Amino acid sequence: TQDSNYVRTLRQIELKKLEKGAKQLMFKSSGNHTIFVDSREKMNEFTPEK
Amino acid sequence: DKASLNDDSLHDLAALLNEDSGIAQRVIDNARISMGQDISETDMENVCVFAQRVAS
Amino acid sequence: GNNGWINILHSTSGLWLMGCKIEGVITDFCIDYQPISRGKFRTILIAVNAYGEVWEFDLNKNGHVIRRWKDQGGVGITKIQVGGGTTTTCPALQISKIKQNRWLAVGSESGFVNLYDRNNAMTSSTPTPVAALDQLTTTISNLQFSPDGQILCMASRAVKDA
Amino acid sequence: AYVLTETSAGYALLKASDKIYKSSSLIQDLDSSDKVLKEFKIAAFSKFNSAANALEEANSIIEGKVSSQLEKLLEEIKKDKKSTLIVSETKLANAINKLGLNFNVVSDAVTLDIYRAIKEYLPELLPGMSDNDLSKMSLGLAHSIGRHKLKF
Amino acid sequence: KVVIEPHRHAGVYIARGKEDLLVTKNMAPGESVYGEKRISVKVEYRVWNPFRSKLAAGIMGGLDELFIAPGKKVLYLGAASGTSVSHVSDVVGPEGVVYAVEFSHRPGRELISMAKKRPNIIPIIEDARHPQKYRMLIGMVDCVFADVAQPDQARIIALNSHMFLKDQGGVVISIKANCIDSTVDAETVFAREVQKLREERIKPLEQLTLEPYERDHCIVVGRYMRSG
Amino acid sequence: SLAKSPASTIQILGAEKALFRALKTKHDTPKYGLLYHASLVGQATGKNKGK
Amino acid sequence: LRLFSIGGSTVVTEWDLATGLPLRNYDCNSGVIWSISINDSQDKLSVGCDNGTVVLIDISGGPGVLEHDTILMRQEARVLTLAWKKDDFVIGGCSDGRIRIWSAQKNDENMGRLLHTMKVDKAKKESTLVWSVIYLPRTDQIASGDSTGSIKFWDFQFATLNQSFKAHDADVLCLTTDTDNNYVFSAGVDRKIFQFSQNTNKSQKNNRWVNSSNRLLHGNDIRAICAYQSKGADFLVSGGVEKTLVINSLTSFSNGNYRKMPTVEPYSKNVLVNKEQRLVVSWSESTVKIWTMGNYKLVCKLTLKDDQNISTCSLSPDGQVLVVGRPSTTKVFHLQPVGNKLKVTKLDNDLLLRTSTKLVKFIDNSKIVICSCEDDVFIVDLPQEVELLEVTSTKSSIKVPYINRINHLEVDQNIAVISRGCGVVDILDL
Amino acid sequence: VKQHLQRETQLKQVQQRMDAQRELLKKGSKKKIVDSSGKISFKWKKQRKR
Amino acid sequence: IKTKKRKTLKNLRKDSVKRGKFRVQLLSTTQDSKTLPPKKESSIIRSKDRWLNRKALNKG
Amino acid sequence: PNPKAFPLADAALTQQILDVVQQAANLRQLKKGANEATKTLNRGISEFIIMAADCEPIEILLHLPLLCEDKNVPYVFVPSRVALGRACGVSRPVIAASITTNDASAIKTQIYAVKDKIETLLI
Repeated sequence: TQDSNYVRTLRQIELKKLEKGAKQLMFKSSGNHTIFVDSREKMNEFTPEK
Repeated sequence: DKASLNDDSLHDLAALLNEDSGIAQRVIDNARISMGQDISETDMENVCVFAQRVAS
Repeated sequence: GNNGWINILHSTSGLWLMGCKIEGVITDFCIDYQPISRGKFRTILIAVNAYGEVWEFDLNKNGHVIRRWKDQGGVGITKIQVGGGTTTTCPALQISKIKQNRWLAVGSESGFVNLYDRNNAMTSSTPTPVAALDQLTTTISNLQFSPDGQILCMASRAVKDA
Repeated sequence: AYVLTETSAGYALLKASDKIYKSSSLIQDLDSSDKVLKEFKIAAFSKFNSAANALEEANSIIEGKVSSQLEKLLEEIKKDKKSTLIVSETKLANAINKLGLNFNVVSDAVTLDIYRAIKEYLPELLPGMSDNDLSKMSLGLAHSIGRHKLKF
Repeated sequence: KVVIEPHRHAGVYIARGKEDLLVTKNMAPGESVYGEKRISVKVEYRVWNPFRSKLAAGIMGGLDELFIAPGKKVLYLGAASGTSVSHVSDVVGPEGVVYAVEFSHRPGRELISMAKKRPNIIPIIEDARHPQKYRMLIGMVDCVFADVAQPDQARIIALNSHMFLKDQGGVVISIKANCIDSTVDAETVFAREVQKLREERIKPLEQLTLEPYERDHCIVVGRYMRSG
Repeated sequence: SLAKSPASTIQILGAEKALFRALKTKHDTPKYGLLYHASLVGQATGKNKGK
Repeated sequence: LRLFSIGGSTVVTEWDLATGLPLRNYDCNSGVIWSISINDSQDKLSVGCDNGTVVLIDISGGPGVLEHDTILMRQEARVLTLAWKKDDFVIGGCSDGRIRIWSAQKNDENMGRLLHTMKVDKAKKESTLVWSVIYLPRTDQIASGDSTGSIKFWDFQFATLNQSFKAHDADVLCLTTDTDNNYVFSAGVDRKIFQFSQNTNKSQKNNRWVNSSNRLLHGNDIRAICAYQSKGADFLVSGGVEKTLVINSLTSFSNGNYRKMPTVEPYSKNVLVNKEQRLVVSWSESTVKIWTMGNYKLVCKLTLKDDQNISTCSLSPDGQVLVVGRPSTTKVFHLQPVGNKLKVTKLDNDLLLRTSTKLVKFIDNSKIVICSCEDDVFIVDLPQEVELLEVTSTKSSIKVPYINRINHLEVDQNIAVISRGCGVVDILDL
Repeated sequence: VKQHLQRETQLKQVQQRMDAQRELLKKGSKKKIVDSSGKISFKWKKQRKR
Repeated sequence: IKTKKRKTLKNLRKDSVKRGKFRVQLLSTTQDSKTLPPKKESSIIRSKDRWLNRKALNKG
Repeated sequence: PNPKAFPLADAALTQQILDVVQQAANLRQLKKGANEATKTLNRGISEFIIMAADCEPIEILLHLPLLCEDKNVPYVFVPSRVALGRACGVSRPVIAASITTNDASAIKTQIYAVKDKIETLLI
């Protein structure tokens, strides 16, 4: 029982450090990025730069 | 508290710290616009007994 | 039967008289009577689903639900029996001595046995147990009443001396 | 015609010459502006008493029914024995229809272009009916009603 | 040691330090809401987490025309715990204000405590579904944010569109597919939703999925155009 | 927050230093912690005080 | 009165009765809609949808108002059919092989929760499902037809079955009742209708059910039943996928001589003929096939690539001009021969391209009459109008809208004639 | 952060194996099965404790 | 030949061009959306009619 | 019968939840008691949460949904504490239970089925 206690304590330690890491971190997003417009000619003429 | 405040209270505050600093006007208008808890009678009497002890 | 089907066959003919059905999974069922008059009496069929939805039907008219109720607690119900009067093990020999059963026993999956009084259970209609036996540690499979209504024998099927 | 506004500095009734066709002109004009505000600007504003207890009972009985100060507006809401007002609320229209004055108020019809129009407009009444920054009075009123609504 | 970089939108800064970060100029310094940290450069700067804030998932998701600015008025339907809405109060700063609304009472008490501290938030603690009870206290909002899990987002947002929206205004809705329908595909449910808003006069412009933060949430950015 | 936490934690709350040292060194956990100053534990004695 | 329809989409369409438009698309909030039924007093309609859920949309205060009111407590089985008892109970049958009893009651804390679940003995080498539920008022029972081919009478108090029948072999598809609850009619997919009775005093006194009679009358299979029982007449109408309608009597289901209402009723013409170059021309859904004859050979085909409505009203005068019109836009062509081929060219004008046309005829090759959907007659010359003498709206015109619209018009060389179904025939010189 | 996550997974694995072994010592009627993939595990008799 | 012009009917008919990471589809016409009830569900109606005319009953 | 405890099960879900409880007790994969439930919830290895719906007073279980939402784990009400007690296999009236993680089970499939059922209910 004391062994299970000790291992549990270190596991919670590592869990909390991982959560503080994920809170202090920053990732990058990549999702479906759609854009609406009203003309099909203007749609085919769309350019992200323009 | 920030409620029981009147013109003679402002005058005796001028006989106290000052009114000419404008702090009297500032505290009465912030007393009108203040959003902290209007403290009740017992918090009131306790901060009263606290202040009296400190002044003594 | 299959799911909630209890079927009923006229015996010394071999005929199909009538079938009634509840839902869920029928675990068990037993018989009680009610006298009315000089030699006239109605039989009531009692059925327990697994969850503890006791149904009580009658059989003089065709299958018309008298009532339902739900046993208190009762996760896994696995035997019911009535007792204190006439039954399937202590039957009468002539029509006059048919007497209403008084005590009703529900033996669960734990080893718990809920035990009811009918005379007020029927009234309060989601009633409380007269008592809750909690002795055994395994399943029940045999519950039998006395001839006269005092003694309740309960019996497991999974360990010695149970 | 009359136009109701429940301002966060008070309660006001205004006049308007005829309704629905005026709403057509309003939505096609965008009469939300100071022009139409001046065009039908003022009949009677009544600033509420600066007492948050009276204010809490006020807007509670406003969400519930008609108010006592609302009856103090109703003492001269009228010029004809049925004189139609514009309210923005169904139950309040029905309450002022089924209580002691019994006369006509247009129900929750298309007149929300109208009410949002005077909602864009009442900022240009900031020295007109109640002469201050009314949003501070809004903040005080909202905290009072929240601290009353939740127990706290 | 840490440098700043301003964003496309105002108030939004990317902090390039020991790690890149999303941060906003604080209103008041040295005071926490949900146990977040800080950074100064003196100017005090508060992080958001793109996990725990959905608009934070939007900004680093990348949205062209968000209709927030400093000196404006925003509506927030769905400010539970007050985190993202206090942060939106931060980004509109002193001059602008937000009207937050909420119905469940535990985040109700949390948001009203943040309202005790911070001034620019004004709280309404009602069910959103009957806007008369807050058209008594709100007038002519500029932009709208809507994160409400109820399925009739179109009805409730069209209601606040007819009541409070500024003309040619800006609106942002969030969509949880696994809350509205929970069986079928993301872009399908999204197209159905923006069809609803298109019939309800809201001209949309873009939508974006929040993949490595949320499970099939997206956000729809659109305008209110020539409508009342 | 004190409500959110469970019962055995409430039996602990005080002696957290002794706790974490005892768990990192695999010894006996402490029993009373902070609840020693209750009148009931003042009535009891010993292993009864633990219970 | 209004008419709501559910298509295979995810919306309800409350149609526009005076005109024949979709008056309102109400999108349901929850996925693909499977079935619909409205409560007693026509107050609250309810839809059952594949996400497993029952949506209550209440209708009050005139037409067009469709507001979400309630969701019921949902479960993983797709809902196949629904039926209201009163303002209190929604009974639904679903492809977990079982029937749920949901509560919709005002001022009781059990609003929203399903409070009973009854089950069907399933098939063997299939995955059976409940097809239709109907509520019987007098003896407080519910009936369900389910895909094993069975008819099951549950009773609604205590949620328990009283009667079961293996009537007809494949899966049941529709049920209905008479009003005062003596006969219940069931109809399968194997072209059979069975009548179940209670009407004698003994079967009333025990509330038993006994299947009186059966009959097969259809060609392919049966899809829908409806009953009506009033002092003028007592009949049910059954509609069969063998694409035709049949009519039977309620007091005399074993006796009454049936009527077979035919496949096509010619109230919608699809074809036209003209002696200029010996033409027959047929418009179908979005397709115009022509023939010339004298033997014959086909000519053209107009798969109108733009729009997707059924071509309602079509025309060709003497010569080679073509009008075809929808209640949405129009489409006008100039045609030309070369022999075994023809040539078509589309004209262009915004008035015709926007406006809506119920009916249209030719005066010459040049001036034609446009019957708008809103009861307005244009003349166009290849934007000149004419007033119309109003008819009185009566109380029946208030209830039923579409009786006042222009039903027919005929124009010869000069004088046109206009007819609305109230009983007005009217003469125009144009 | 990746290292920490992997460490956490290892720790929870060892904790779960130790926890099952610790529960293997109390009471009941135990029954040893070999899952035919090659796993060793147990199953208790249907027996409610007092 | 004509097969590829059938596919160019698909090309002139389609409404979605991807631009690498990004994607643009446009707004359907007001008169269509207002004066048609929307299209049916292919998968669901196919499922129901398949369940009707399965092989498990020997129809035809 | 207890209107504070909101998301409440029906008959069929009640039956299947208590059955999967029975298999859980036969496999030693679940923890009993409200305090140990909150413990394994803070340690976050719980598959899901069952609460009883007639514990008087109701707050003893009502302290759970806050953390259940904060870690996004599904929780579901069953309306008899004695029933849940006999289902889990302890003579006393149990009011709370949690099913724990073990992806080496033979009850994996039923756990996941009832999990998504409780989820779609809880939406």
